[PDB]
Amino acid sequence: DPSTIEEQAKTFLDKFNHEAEDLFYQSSLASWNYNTNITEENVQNMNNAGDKWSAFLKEQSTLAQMYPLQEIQNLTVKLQLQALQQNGSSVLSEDKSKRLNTILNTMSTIYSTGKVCNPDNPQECLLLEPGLNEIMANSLDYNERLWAWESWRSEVGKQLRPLYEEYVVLKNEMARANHYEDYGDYWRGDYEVNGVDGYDYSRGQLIEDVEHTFEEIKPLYEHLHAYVRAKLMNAYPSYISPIGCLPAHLLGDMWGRFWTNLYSLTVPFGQKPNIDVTDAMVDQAWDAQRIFKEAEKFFVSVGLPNMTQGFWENSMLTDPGNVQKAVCHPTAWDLGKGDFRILMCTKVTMDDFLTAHHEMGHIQYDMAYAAQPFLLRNGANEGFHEAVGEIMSLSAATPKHLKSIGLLSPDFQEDNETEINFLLKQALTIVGTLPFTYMLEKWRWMVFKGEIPKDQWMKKWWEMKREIVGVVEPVPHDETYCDPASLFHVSNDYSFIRYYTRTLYQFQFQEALCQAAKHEGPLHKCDISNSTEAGQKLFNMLRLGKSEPWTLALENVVGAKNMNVRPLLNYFEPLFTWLKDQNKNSFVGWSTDWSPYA
Amino acid sequence: TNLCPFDEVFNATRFASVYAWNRKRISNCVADYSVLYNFAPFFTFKCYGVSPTKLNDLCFTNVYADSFVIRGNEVSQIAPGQTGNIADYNYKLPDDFTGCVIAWNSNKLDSKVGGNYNYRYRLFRKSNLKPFERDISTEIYQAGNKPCNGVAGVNCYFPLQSYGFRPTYGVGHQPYRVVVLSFELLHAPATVCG
Ligand SMILES: *[C@@H]1O[C@H](CO)[C@@H](O[C@@H]2O[C@H](CO)[C@@H](O[C@@H]3O[C@H](CO)[C@@H](O)[C@H](O)[C@@H]3O)[C@H](O)[C@H]2NC(C)=O)[C@H](O)[C@H]1NC(C)=O
Ligand SMILES: *[C@@H]1O[C@H](CO)[C@@H](O[C@@H]2O[C@H](CO)[C@@H](O[C@@H]3O[C@H](CO)[C@@H](O)[C@H](O)[C@@H]3O)[C@H](O)[C@H]2NC(C)=O)[C@H](O)[C@H]1NC(C)=O
Ligand SMILES: *[C@@H]1O[C@H](CO)[C@@H](O)[C@H](O)[C@H]1NC(C)=O
Ligand SMILES: *[C@@H]1O[C@H](CO)[C@@H](O)[C@H](O)[C@H]1NC(C)=O
Ligand SMILES: *[C@@H]1O[C@H](CO)[C@@H](O)[C@H](O)[C@H]1NC(C)=O
Ligand SMILES: *[C@@H]1O[C@H](CO)[C@@H](O)[C@H](O)[C@H]1NC(C)=O
Repeated sequence: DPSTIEEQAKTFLDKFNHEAEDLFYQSSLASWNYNTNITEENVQNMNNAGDKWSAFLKEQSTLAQMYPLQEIQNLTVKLQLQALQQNGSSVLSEDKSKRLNTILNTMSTIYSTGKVCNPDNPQECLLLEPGLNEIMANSLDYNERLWAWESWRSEVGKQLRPLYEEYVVLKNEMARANHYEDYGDYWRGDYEVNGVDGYDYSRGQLIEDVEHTFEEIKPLYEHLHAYVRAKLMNAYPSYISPIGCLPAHLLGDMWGRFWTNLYSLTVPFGQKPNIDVTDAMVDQAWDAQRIFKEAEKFFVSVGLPNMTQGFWENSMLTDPGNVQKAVCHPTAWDLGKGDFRILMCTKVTMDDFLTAHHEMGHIQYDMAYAAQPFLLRNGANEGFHEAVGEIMSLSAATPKHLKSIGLLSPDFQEDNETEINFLLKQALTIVGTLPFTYMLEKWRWMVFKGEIPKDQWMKKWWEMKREIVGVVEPVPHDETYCDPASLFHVSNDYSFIRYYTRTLYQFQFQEALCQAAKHEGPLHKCDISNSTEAGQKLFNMLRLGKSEPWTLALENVVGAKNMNVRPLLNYFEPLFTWLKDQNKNSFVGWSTDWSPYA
Repeated sequence: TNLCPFDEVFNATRFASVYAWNRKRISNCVADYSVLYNFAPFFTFKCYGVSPTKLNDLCFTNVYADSFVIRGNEVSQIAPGQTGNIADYNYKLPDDFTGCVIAWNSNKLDSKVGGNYNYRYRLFRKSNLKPFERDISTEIYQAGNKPCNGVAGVNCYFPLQSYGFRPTYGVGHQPYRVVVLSFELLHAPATVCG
């Protein structure tokens, strides 16, 4: 009766789960108290609590690398031990890891504090938020947009370039020392699965599937592109070529990540009354508590539990007056030991109603897998949480739903037109960002692999914008630039592909849930409310945490083990065939070599 | 013909952490479980083995009152047969249980902002607890294959953990005080009536 390596490792993880829930509750209460009541005092407390938790993770990590996964035959255990044994940034030497952090931080403050001052007043400047961003979202003067674009990229980018070079050097050392080939390979690990016969998935299988699904997206995108270039050309006659790429500074935000603001300029049928129940909500005297109550109701409507008493007592659901200050960004906090909170400065609007359904869907996911051991309390892979949150706002924004909750009047006429209006807005948002996202992350994956030398970093970048995205830079940028790094996620070391995969999952789910709901009609009108078979199908994957392979998790909802664009395509197919009609007289696709400056 | 001290147990200033649960011999006295059943603040008031309102009309040879604290999620285990973590390593009921099990929130008095680490459980033990057993040993657990001579180190853990009790915890992770009234009745002189 001696102890097996696995037995020791179970007891190890047992002691670890309780030490951990306590220290993590320390850190997270500290953080909530900083993000709801910013006092240098509470900055100090957040940092001290985060510090102790970091130091405990490092210490248990070093303790757990003494129980070898090779001698462990229990996937739940093996998962926790592998999660616990990543030494990450510590596998570097101390001097180098200190350097890396100084660089990461320098970039992040350079981004948050980057300011550009106009060529006529050197003291009156704008930071990206809220000045430049505001120009790029609203303006219809070409030269103002161009100035925001070039100057943001030349004041801030040209600073980030050397930092980004060294950041790639060090991250690569770290990922190789963590036994990965390059840093991109490390970010791709999130999707890894060994040893689960028939649910396995290797890291390079992610590049294959991303590219394969993008190939079948390309038709829809090319038509959205052809149509949007048509309408922008009608809005900027002497600047856009009817066979060229779209000028990078005319897309609706500082990068062209979302084409959402181009709706005003590309709305199919303007006269049609767009939907916005903001006005109904004031008129029935809806307050935040109402918003979140209707969200609770929606979730309950599908066999899911209502928020904890803790949730209501402790959440921060309204801006807390101008007598104390807080970070106003919806956050769905899972602090542990039963404590679930939401933080949002709610306004009695439509956007905030849809957002509250989203963030409460986060909380729902957090409660479902709470039973799961601590290192498994998380979405199946990096893409799962935000997808779960998105499908709630989908169900919640439909007219069927808005009517049922009395914010819309049964005497509202949906027609082809308003629904094309809706689907086009949806595509300007969802479909637009897709090639953008695949492209940016392909560029980083190559940078890390070493396939794109620094002497061609921007060259290769803008080739890809033209080839993949169908977007062209309005100024030639030498290597003193670093346009990648001018977007938050890039200069703050966040993996980006999670947005591509989230976008494809969310439809894989909705389609599955609406089939569970016995929905008739086009998929974009479907509201899963009042369908316990749907909540149950969903829940059986929610409850999992990341304790099963993300392939099995997915098959629990949608009956298939891998990503698939077909539900995307199907969601948008009305808009597809209307675009295809509208582009008979038009050139579909783009030549890579036109530009506004040659 | 004088009431059985019950406040002395229920409204006692502090409670025992479950691994060292204490036990008062309620005997040679007359019991007020008659009007305490209506105190009406019990998140779990379940007798496993005798009708609840009529325990008055039967005298027992020796009532034993065990009191301790647990988290709500654990209360489910203070039940015959139930084997969670606590009913096999801290306080186990015999499968032929015949007494009562009473439990109420304590978040107000037993919890504190900053963690009340004064109440503890056992999480590691070589073997399951026999019914109604107590273990207050602080001997280091031998999780490994190597000797731990009061070592507290690799594969060797202090067997006692403390509940990090805090008021902002969820209702399942909130402190609950509990009392288990073991009603025994044998040939021994019965002197606990009502
Ligand atoms: C890997 O090891 C873990 C830890 O032992 C295994 O988890 C254990 O799974 C079994 C079977 O599902 C559980 O048995 C039963 O669990 C319930 C929980 O409410 C209990 O009420 C029953 O009387 C019975 O004990 C066991 O509890 C569970 N242990 C823990 C700590 O969760 C897991 O099954 C192993 N995986 C593989 C693939 O072998
Ligand atoms: C980061 O994690 C890794 C993997 O868990 C840690 O593994 C370490 O690997 C080294 C080198 O193989 C081990 O050192 C010894 O090297 C000799 C000669 O090559 C060998 O024959 C010994 O049997 C032994 O493997 C080291 O023991 C091992 N440590 C652990 C905890 O697994 C690595 O230590 C971690 N890195 C850092 C900087 O903490
Ligand atoms: C903010 O933080 C401090 C410390 O946690 C606290 O004493 C204070 O009451 C809090 N509330 C406000 C409104 O500042
Ligand atoms: C949630 O739903 C149940 C339905 O039976 C109800 O009893 C309960 O009071 C509701 N509210 C909370 C906060 O749990
Ligand atoms: C769900 O059912 C209730 C009761 O029949 C109803 O009042 C509510 O409007 C329904 N919600 C839907 C169909 O979205
Ligand atoms: C609206 O639907 C009818 C259905 O027969 C169709 O004939 C009509 O052309 C549609 N209108 C548009 C603008 O597509």
